[PDB]
Amino acid sequence: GISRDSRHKRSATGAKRAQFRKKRKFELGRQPANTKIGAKRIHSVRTRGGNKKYRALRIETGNFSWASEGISKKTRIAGVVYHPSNNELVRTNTLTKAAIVQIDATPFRQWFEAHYGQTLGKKSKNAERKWAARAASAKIESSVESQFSAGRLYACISSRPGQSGRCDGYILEGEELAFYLRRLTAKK
Amino acid sequence: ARGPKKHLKRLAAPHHWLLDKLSGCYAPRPSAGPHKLRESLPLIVFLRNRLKYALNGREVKAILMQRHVKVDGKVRTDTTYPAGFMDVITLDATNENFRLVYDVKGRFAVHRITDEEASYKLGKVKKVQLGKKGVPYVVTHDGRTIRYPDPNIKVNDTVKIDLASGKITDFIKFDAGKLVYVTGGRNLGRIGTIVHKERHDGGFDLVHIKDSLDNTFVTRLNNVFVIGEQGKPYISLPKGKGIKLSIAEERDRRRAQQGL
Amino acid sequence: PRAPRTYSKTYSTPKRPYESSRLDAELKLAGEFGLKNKKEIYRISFQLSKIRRAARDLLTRDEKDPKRLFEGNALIRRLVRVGVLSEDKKKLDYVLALKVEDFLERRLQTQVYKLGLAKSVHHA
Amino acid sequence: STELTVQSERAFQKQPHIFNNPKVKTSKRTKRWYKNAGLGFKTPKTAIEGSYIDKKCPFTGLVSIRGKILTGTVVSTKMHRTIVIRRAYLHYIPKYNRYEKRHKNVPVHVSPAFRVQVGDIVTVGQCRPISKTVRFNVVKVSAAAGKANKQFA
RNA sequence: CAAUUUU
RNA sequence: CCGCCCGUCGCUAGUACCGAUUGAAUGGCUUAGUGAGGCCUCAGGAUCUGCUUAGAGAAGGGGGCAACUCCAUCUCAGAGCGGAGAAUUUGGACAAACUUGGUCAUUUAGAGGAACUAAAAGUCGUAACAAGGUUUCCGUAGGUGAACCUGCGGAAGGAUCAU
RNA sequence: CGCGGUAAUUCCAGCUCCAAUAGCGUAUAUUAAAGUUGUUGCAGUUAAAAAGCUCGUAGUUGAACUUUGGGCCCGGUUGGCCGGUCGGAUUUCCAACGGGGCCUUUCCUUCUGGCUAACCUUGAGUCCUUGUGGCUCUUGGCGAACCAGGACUUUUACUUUGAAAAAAUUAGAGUGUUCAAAGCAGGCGUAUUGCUCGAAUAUAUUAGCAUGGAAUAAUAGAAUAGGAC
RNA sequence: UAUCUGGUUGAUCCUGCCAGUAGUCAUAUGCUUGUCUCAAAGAUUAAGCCAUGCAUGUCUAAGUAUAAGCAAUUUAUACAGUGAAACUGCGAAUGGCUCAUUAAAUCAGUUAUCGUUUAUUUGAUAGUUCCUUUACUACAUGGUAUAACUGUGGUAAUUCUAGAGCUAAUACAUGCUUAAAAUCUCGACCCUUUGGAAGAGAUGUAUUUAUUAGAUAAAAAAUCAAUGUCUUCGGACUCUUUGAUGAUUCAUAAUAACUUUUCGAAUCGCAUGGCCUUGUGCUGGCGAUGGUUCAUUCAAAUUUCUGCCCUAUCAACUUUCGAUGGUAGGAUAGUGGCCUACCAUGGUUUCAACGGGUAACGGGGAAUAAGGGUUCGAUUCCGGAGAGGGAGCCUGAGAAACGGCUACC
RNA sequence: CUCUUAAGGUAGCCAAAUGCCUCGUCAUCUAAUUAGUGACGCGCAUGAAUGGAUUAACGAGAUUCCCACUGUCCCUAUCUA
Repeated sequence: GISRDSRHKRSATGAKRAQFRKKRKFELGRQPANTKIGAKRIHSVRTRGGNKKYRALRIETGNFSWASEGISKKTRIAGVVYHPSNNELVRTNTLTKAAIVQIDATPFRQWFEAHYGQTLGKKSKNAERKWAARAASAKIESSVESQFSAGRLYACISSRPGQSGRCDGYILEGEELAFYLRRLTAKK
Repeated sequence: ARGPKKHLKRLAAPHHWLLDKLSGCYAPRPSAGPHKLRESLPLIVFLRNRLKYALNGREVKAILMQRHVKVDGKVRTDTTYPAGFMDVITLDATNENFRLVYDVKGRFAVHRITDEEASYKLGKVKKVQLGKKGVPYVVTHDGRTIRYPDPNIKVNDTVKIDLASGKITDFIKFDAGKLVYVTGGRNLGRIGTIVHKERHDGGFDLVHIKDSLDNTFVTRLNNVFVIGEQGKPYISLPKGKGIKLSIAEERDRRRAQQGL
Repeated sequence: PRAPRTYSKTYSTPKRPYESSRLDAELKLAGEFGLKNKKEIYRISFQLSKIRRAARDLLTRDEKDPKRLFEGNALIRRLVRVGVLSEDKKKLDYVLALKVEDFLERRLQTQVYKLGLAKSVHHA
Repeated sequence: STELTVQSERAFQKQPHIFNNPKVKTSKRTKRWYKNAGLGFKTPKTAIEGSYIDKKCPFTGLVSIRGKILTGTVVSTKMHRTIVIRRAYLHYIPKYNRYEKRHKNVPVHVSPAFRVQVGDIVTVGQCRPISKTVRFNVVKVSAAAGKANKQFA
């Protein structure tokens, strides 16, 4: 029932706009969904024109990718730690974009050891041939291996949770996990 | 508002249908067209305004519901249906066969042709597109789309559809030395064959054009349409021949119909 | 509903009620032709108005002009088709200088009296 | 109007759908996505070596100059990344066979690859409706004024 | 030096 | 010039304006409240309908010599784990409606007050038009039955274009 | 404006006459008449109107000057001396110009290419009227005579042209709707398969768009030279 | 078809008004009325109230026929022609009325979607579905559980309808069956190391994320390394692929994963034919129906520029109830202060912003006329709005619908 | 114009704390109003430094009405010292 055009909302001077022509259907905007955790109640809706979108509630698992290899494996989603705009969804466990989450980190080192074999971090007929081939890049980065030391990883988040259901982000890689920790710790 | 219009009055229709003003009532409007806006014409108004093979309304449906008139082969079960530019409608055999090409003035046509040369269209690309599966097609302008054209040449050029399937049989390049045929506007359907390859680059397109008798008339791109080559033309035309014989020449040329 | 249908006036009264000669110069004409009503003497002047409405504006424009050599050659023909302009003065300037109340003596009240038959125009 | 640690606020400004691989190190390190918009509008080079993001820049953001091209001179500069242009035009009323000159001063989005004082005879394009009222973006500054780096009295 | 009215 | 004409005062019909009432109503915008409904949403789980393990409240009967109860044996299911789910309820958002005031805008009621208009033109005077009998007009001040008068400083539209 | 106070050319009536005509009067707004709202086009001594004078930013209004001339060269429009008659063609040139391109210091952008091209390129070859005089394979070569990219350009005001200004509305061309206001019909034979022209055209401001024009105006480009080349 | 005349005075000239004068496709009234074609008509004030009726329903060759309906009777003992009532399907969002609100709002002209949705019309368009990949059995075809109906109720009510007996599908939820190659993931055998493969899995389409390509102004040696075909065996050379825009992270293909799994005929009509291996063998035409996507069309929604009557006895207006911008989030079909969190303090304006009034819906146009203009347009066409006054909302491709629903007045 | 002792209440204001007749008359206030307020003046007997008229603030000054509050009251009851 929330309108979203500007036949209300006083214009660039200050003129109290003549508001009229009773509100219509091509004008709509719905209640914010506030997706949560708690095992998959993603409730389907109709939309305009003959359409069908996905407003999630209580999701727990979504494929999070690296992606310079493109792994995209399903991971257990655990807890939001920092949202860049709204400091209430960190405390009410809602998630949208850049509400970057700790997850589980375990379905990655089953894949990581599967052809690298570091191991981190304290034989088939071509086992060395499938390990010497994609070798000489066994180091990843200092601050990324040292998060597998605790064994739970910070994923970023990219898909829109309450408009397509799935929260489908990426492994927060690069120096961006040397960026959010400055915005993480400095809440003072 | 609240949805599409579906009723259309007289004295609100296009005037180039040359439709009547004073019957006291509404007008034909087409369905969802294949090709154009109502710069097409319904095939209702073709056979009681210009052909006069009927004389009142639903007797157009009486011929139409009984397999008589073939349009591009198919009977075209919708009684009002757009018969736009270039299209071939055909009746029974022995020379009842037509084609829909503009004259000079603004009427559409009465263009009696044979069953031969009515075995192929001559279209125009609006857009080329390489759609799904990585496989290219093209979009000709009568609503159709044809698959695997004679490839890697053009946008904005003619094509020769062949009334069986897709069938690129002759694409003819957008040349200076050419026979072009402008479709629409105040300069609708004369002929001006070319003069020059303008683009007016960046913003918007326009093409300078000269006629047979050296009256340069200059048109928009969206009106202009290639149809042949100098002296050649593929689709033949009626007795008007595209001159725009003006009124101070209309005065004494019409002095030959009295017989006295 | 229905598309509109036009209807016009066909005369134009003078802006003067009472002049002591034109209310008799009409009757120097009214007995001269046997006309029943001065609506008609306004009606034939309405053409003599609108002919010279149509003729002065074709002449303030130039020689060799794409309406004057079409319509100024065409307007003279339709009124010599009746024959009220003479068969020598086709140059559209004796159309502006057309005779006063000259259209109405080729009304066939007095085109049937010139073939005898009445011994009046009141009989016409 | 900001610089000096471009990622100054609490969200991380970086271009969508671009990425630099953390594996092998080279000298360029950020494949920035730039382009040209057409109508003979050739980009300034300060767009390249600069490291701003600001999603509604015309050469880097996901917009394109689409409609018409206007002109005018700039009045204000006191906002974060927006300025207002000034226009002068003459409306003719046929009752008097005379003119009169009006004005309308629309706002227009600015790109940090440029730089503008007040003055600055400038030309703008048309964009997607990027904000509340500002719908145009400056596309070529043509910085032209008298007494520029010239006063020494 | 001082002077009012004439339906 | 026995010309005209000015004001008060009286006689009659009018028209606006001011007006105590904490005037009144209508419309709009806002102070703080109450807030029906519908939608979303945290819940709830009457009420149905299935499948499976298989007893029982019973035979479904592989035809066995008595078997295993193969089966479902009406429905308690001993269970499971569903699935559709109302009556109500939970927290948002939109919010009709109403009060409360303040502020505007539009119309109206008023006891009464002073103005002006029109007017058989009456009473009191003569102000003006002539040097109108004190030259007339303007600004300001004072006075008085009423025109009017007196100062004061101008101007001639004056009764002088003149030492 | 005035008539009527027992002589009414106005009242009330008769007879006559006059207007307009199946229409006429009355009332109310509004247009012209209104040069009584005035841009084209007003007055400013009591007449109605010039501030008591002066300063003053907007708003208007703003002196003059920069490619003129001169010559060359081409084809167009109108009309001729030309009808020469079957009021139709101009064989030659002329008359008044208007359109375009050169030269006088005076180009009318520049570079990348592919073209293209004129060949003054010309190695040379061809019926004849004498080997770019009528023709051919090819080079330093009469290149934005055509595309698509560059140096990318002081900016406008103004003005011609042009697709653009829905249909009806208006001026209208054509048509024997009986004429007409209308409407877009109709017309011609063979009236026995039988033909056929039709339904235009036009202003339609300003705002946009394209192109031609460079007078009239504004507008910027060098001065401690950081000036183009 | 550019015109003037009576009134101040004893008579004159002149401003100035009053009056006369013609027209109104502009209203009313009065008197009067014989004929032909063309017809405006409860706009004005009361967007004030309404008795009564009518104004939106629909079926083919093609969705279901147990009507104890109607004819039938000979091609149909599965009906075999229709066809009430009905369930599906579509439409009822169009048309029609009126002009109250509404003065940069609507609207007129001109643009944009590289910022979006689309039932319908027309054209392109599906061998990759199994998850114990021979137990997954119907693919020679599986299950509803409800109608209409049949019979019994209440209430006076109305287009209210109850438990019970059955029942269909293009309604519902399911569920399979068809050609080979190609690469990738593993690894039975390598035990040799310059290599091969049994077998197993995916392989269509949609979804959403992250990533890759989608190139194109001249040339040449040297460097180090993976480094090849052939072998004159030092040696020649790997021929290198590109659609469009003025412009894109564009179309498109690819990598890696998902999905309460998106789709991939369990549908009807007519004619009955072709190989003999005479068997429900195998193979076929022509016609509707619905689908996913890309187009088109009918649209809709936004948005650029410029244009609207009077008033200063309205000069400052708008922001703690977003006013002006930015970074993020949501929400939107779709861009955006649309909404939120925060950060900054803007924006408009004597060229008339803000405010007030309209006996203002805007435009196409009307009347009148020498030219310039004035005053109108409720309304025959285009667009907008409302259905007593405000709000909500289901279905639907399309509605804040009102001859649809709910609440309040 | 006149009389009494000389002059005859001008500006203003009022049933006012000054009006006997009087609970004057009109309006508004109220359900009802000898109260209150605003007007009328021929005022027994107001009225000009015996000062007249209007006043912002300040009244433990005197009055009337409204809102909030409440055992003053309907209707009394209970407890403590």
